[PDB]
Amino acid sequence: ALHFLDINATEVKKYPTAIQDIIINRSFDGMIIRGVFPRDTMEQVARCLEEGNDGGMKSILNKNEEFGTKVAQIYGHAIVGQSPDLKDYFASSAIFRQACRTMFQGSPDFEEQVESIFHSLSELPVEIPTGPEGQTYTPATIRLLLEGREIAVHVGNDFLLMPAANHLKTLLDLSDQLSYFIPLTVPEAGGELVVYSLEWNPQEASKYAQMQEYMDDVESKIKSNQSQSVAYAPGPGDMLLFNGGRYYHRVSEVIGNSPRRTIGGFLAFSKQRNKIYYWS
Amino acid sequence: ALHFLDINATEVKKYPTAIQDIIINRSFDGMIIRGVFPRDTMEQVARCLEEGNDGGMKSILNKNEEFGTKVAQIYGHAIVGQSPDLKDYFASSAIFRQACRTMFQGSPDFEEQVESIFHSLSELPVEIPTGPEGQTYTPATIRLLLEGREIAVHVGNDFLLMPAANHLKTLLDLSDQLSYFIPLTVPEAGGELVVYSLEWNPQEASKYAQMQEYMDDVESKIKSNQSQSVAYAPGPGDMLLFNGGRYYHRVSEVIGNSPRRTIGGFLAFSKQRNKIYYWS
Amino acid sequence: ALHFLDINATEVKKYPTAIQDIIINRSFDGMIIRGVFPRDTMEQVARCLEEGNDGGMKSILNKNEEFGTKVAQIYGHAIVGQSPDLKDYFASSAIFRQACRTMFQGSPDFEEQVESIFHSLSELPVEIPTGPEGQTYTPATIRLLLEGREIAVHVGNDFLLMPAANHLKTLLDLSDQLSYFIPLTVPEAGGELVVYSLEWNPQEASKYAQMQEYMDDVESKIKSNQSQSVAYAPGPGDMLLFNGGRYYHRVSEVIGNSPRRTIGGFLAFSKQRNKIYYWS
Amino acid sequence: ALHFLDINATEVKKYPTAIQDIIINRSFDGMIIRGVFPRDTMEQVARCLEEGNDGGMKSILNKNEEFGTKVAQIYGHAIVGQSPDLKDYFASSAIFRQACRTMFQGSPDFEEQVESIFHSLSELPVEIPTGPEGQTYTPATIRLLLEGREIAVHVGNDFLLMPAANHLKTLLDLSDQLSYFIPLTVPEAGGELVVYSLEWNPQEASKYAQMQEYMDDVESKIKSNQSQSVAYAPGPGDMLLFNGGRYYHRVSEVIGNSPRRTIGGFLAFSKQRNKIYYWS
Ligand SMILES: O=C(O)CCC(=O)C(=O)O
Ligand SMILES: O=C(O)CCC(=O)C(=O)O
Ligand SMILES: O=C(O)CCC(=O)C(=O)O
Ligand SMILES: O=C(O)CCC(=O)C(=O)O
Ligand SMILES: [Fe+3]
Ligand SMILES: [Fe+3]
Ligand SMILES: [Fe+3]
Ligand SMILES: [Fe+3]
Repeated sequence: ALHFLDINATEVKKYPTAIQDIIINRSFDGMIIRGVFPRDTMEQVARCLEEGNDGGMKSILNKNEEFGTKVAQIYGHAIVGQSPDLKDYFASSAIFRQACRTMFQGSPDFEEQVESIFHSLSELPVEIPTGPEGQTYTPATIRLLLEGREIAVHVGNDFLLMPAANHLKTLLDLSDQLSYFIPLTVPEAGGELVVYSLEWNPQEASKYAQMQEYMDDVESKIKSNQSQSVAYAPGPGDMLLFNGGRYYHRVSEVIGNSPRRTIGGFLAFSKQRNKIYYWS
Repeated sequence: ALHFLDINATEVKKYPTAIQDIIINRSFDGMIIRGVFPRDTMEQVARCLEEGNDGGMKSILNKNEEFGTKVAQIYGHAIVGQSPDLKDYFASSAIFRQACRTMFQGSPDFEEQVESIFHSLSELPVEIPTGPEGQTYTPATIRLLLEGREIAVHVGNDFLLMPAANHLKTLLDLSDQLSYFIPLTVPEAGGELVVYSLEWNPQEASKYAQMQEYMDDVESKIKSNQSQSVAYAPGPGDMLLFNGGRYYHRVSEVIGNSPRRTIGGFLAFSKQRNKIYYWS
Repeated sequence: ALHFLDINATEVKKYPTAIQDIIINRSFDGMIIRGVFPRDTMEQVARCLEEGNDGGMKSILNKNEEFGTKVAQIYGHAIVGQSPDLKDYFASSAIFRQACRTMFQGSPDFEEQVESIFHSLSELPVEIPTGPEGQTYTPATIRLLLEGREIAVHVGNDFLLMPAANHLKTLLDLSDQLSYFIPLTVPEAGGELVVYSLEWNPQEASKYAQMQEYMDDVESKIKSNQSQSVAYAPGPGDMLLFNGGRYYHRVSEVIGNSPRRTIGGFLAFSKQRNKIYYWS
Repeated sequence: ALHFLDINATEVKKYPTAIQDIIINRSFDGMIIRGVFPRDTMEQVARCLEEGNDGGMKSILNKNEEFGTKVAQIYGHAIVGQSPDLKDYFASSAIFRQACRTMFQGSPDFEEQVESIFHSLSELPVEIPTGPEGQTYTPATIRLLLEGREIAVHVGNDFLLMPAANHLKTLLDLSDQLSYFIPLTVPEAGGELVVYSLEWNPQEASKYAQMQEYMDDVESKIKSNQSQSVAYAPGPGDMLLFNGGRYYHRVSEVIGNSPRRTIGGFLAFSKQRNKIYYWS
C-alpha cells in the first residue's frame, strides 16, 4: 500500500488536496502526521486517565467484558455497534466532548487541534455531526489495549451497511471514510497498526466466520511474494490518517506491561462535498 | 529479535541497567526512546543545514560520489573506514563539535542531551574519546540519504577488525558496540532501519563479493516461516539505540522527495567497564 | 615612535585607559608587557609543536612555498589575504581554537590569559568575533620563521580595504587595529620586530611594487639625523602590543638554527566602542 | 658584533664551551640567557629594596654624585675606581653578600643560581675571589638608574691598568673579562645596553677627554654604513653575558618614571685557567 507520507505536522499546509487525494482520487493511501500534539500534552492527558483527574471520564469507560479479554477496552460509546436509535451514544458523547476539553486544558484543546489539521489538508470547513434533533456525536474515542490484547481485522466501509449508520448516510457523501488516531501512550513492543493490501469486499468477507480467516486465506492463494501488508507504530502525539474505509486493518498484540492508550475516530466528506465531517 | 522497548524519554530514569543489559547480558536487543529531542529543535536544526546558516558545517560535508549514487552523503568524517592515522578524521571532528554545538543553540545542546540519556541508562560516566595526542573524536555524524539512496547491510563489530580502530581498542572493553541515531528529518516513505536476526562473526562472511547478498543465505537459511527481520522508523527527535554491533542491519531505500537527515554514531564500554564511551 | 611601556604584566592594572590611549588618543604607540605567560608554559607549548603532541594542530600548518622562501610558515589561516567567503578560514579557526586549548593544558589557557590582559588595559569586555552564520574567528595564529626567512614590510590598516574584511567591518569601530604577539621560542639573533615611524599611507605606498622600496625611498628623502625606526626583541612569554594598524612594520631575517615561533593576532574596538574584539 | 645567542636558560647545558669561546677563541661575542631568574623572584627582590625590607642593604647604597647627574646610584662598592687598599670595598662586600642572600630568601639564592649558570657554560668550578688577608670580594653590585640618568661609555679592560686591580691580577688569567647583569626592574623606555663594534684601545682612548668623543670620532672617520653598534634590553630575570672587557659599551638614558634596577658584575678565567672567578 502507498500509505506514505510521514509528514512533519508543520508542513501540513503543503498538502491542501491531501484528503481529496486519498478518498476520491485514491492517488495515495494514508499519512503519518508527526507531532500533531506535544509529547508533553499526551503524557499529562495519559496521566489524568491513569489516576482519576479526568473531567469525569471514568464514568463512560466500557471495558468489553463479554467479548472476551482479547478486544480493546474503550472510553465513550463507539458508534459502530450501536442500536440504530442511538440513545446512549448521543448521551456518552456529550460527556466525552466535555471531559476531553477538561483534560487537554486547552494546551492545545483536542478538538481544535485536530480540526485545523483536517482543515489544512482539505481546505473545507470541519464539523462534528449534529444528531437528528440536536444531539452531538462524539469527535473521537479513547481506546485502551492492555498487555496481551489486540484489535482484530475489520473494515471501515462495512459501517455503511450497519443500521446505526442510518442517520449519517443522510449527511455524508457516501465515499470512503478515513480513520485517524493519535497515541497517548505506546506499548513497549507490538501494538502496531497493520494495513492490508486487500480492498473492501463484503460479499466475500461474510463467507468467513471470523474475518481474519479471510485475510489469511487470501495470503495463500496470492502467493507472489511481495507482502500484502504494511505496519506502522507512530509515537506519542503522532497522528496516523488513512483510508481505513477501503483497506482491511488491525492492531498487533500488545507486548509488555505498558498499555496502548490511543484517541481517535473517523472522517469523511459531506453529501455535496462541502464540509468535512469527523466523528466516532 | 527482542529489539523492544519503545520508552518515553521521560521515563528513561527507570532503566539504569539498560545499557549493560543489551551489551553484556544480552537480555534484550535495543530501545526506542521517544522525545530525546523536542520536535521543534529538530526542524530548526534541519533548517540550518538546509539553508546554510550552519555554524560552518558545510565545509565538512562529504557527498560520496566516490562510491556511486546509492550510499549516503555525510557531514564530518565517520571513523569507520579511515587510514589508521585519523589525521583528517581528528580535524573534521573538531569542526563538527563546534558547528554542531552552534546549530543546536544550546536548546538543548546535542552532546549534553545524549550524554544524560546514556547516563541514565547506565549510571556510569559518559565521555567522548580523546585521541593519542590530545585530539577529539567526534561525538556523532549527520547522515544524509537522498531519494533513491540507501545504506547497505553491515555489522557494527567489523570495526573492531579495522585499521582506524587501532586507537580505541586500547580504550574500549572489546564487548559489543551499540549504534544510536536520532532523525532530524524523516522521508515520505522507506528509509527505515531493518535489524536482522543473523549475528556477528568472521568466517563465511569472508567468502563473498560483498555484503547485502549475505542476506542471501539469510532467508532460505532459516525458514520454517519465521521473521529474520524487524523494521523501525523513528520520528523527529525519537532516538533509536540498538546492538548493531551484534546484528546485521541496514536502512531502506529512501522513497520520495524529502531526504532522510539523521544524526548519530556508536557507543561502548571502556577497558575496565567504568565510564561509557560514545563516538562516531 | 613612543612605542614605550615595557610594563611588568603584573602591574597591567595600572593602565586601564591604555588601549583607548594608543588607538583613539594616539597619546602613545605600544607596550611591551613582560611575563604575560610563564617561560615554562612557552617552552612546553613550543615543545608540543616541535614534537607532535599538539592536540592535532600539525594539520593546519600552511607552509607557504607558493610565495618563495621569503615569507613565514604559519599554523592556522591568517584572515588577511583570504577570499571574501571565509569558508576555509572559519574551518581552520575551529581546529585552531581546539588544538590551542589542548596544548596549553590550562596552565594558563591561552585565550583566558590574553583576554584578561586586554581586559585590564581597556576595562571593556573582551570577545572573539562570532561569524556571519555562527562560525568562530581565530583568537590568534602561530607564526613560524625558519632560519634565513623574514616577514616583509606591511601595515595593519590595509586590511580595511581588503574584501576578506567585509564581515568584521560591520562589527568593528573602524579605528586603528592593534597587533599583539607573544614569542614561544626566540631565535639566536635577528628576527626582531621593527616598527617604522612612517604613518599609514595607501595612496603613495601602492605606487611601489615591493613595499620595502617605499620604506627606503622615504628614508632617503627625509634625511635629518634622528632615526626613522625602533626595534624590539621580546623574550618567551613577553607580550608585545602596539599600533601596527597605523605604522609600517616587519620582522628581521632570522639568524641561526633555532626558529622564531610566535603566537598572536590583532585587536580592536567595536562599532559603538563597548566590547573589545581580538582575532587573527 | 656576533653578540648573539638569546638562549633559553634551560638549555644553558648545551654550551659547555661558551665562556672559553667568548674569552679565548673570540669566536663570538656574548649571550642573552633568558629566564635565569623567575620574574616573580625579581619583582619581590625589587620590592624589598624599594620598601626597606632589604636585609640591611640601605646601609651600603652609594648615591653617586660627587660626579654630576651623569652616572648611576649603586648598592655596594664597585671595585673599579677604588683606593688600591680595598679597605672599604672589602667591608661593603661583606655587607652586600649577607643582605643579598637575605633578600632572595633562597628562592633561588642569587649566588647559587648565577654560579650554576657560569658553571654550565664553562664546566669549570666557579668562585668569588677571597682577598689577600681573608676578606671577600662582592659577587655582584646593584645599579640604580633614575629617570634621565645613564651610564657613560667604558671598557672592561681598563681595570687591568688600574691600581685597585693589583690583587686580582695575581688571581686571574689575564685574558678578557666578561660583564654580566640581570635586570630586576626595567624602565618604561630606553636604558638599554649598547655595545660598540670598536675594540679595546687604551692608547688612543686616553687622548680624549670624555670617552664618548672617541666613539663619535671613530664613527665618522671610516664612513661605510653598516652599523657599528648593537643594543639590547633584557627583561626581568634575563641575564645578559658578554665580552664587555673587549668592546666599548654603555647604557641608554632612562626614559620615564620607573628606574632601571639591575644586579650584576664581572667574570674571568683564573691564573692557570681552572676555576672561574666572578666578582664586582
Ligand atoms: O488503534 C486504534 O485506535 C484504532 C485503529 C482502527 O481500527 C481505526 O483506525 O479506526
Ligand atoms: O541511520 C543512520 O544514521 C545509520 C544507520 C546505521 O548504519 C547504524 O545505526 O549504525
Ligand atoms: O611576529 C609576528 O608574529 C608578527 C609580527 C607582525 O607583523 C604583527 O605585529 O602583526
Ligand atoms: O646595567 C648595568 O648593571 C651596567 C652595565 C655595564 O656597564 C656592565 O655590564 O658592566
Ligand atoms: Fe478502524
Ligand atoms: Fe551501522
Ligand atoms: Fe602585522
Ligand atoms: Fe660595564
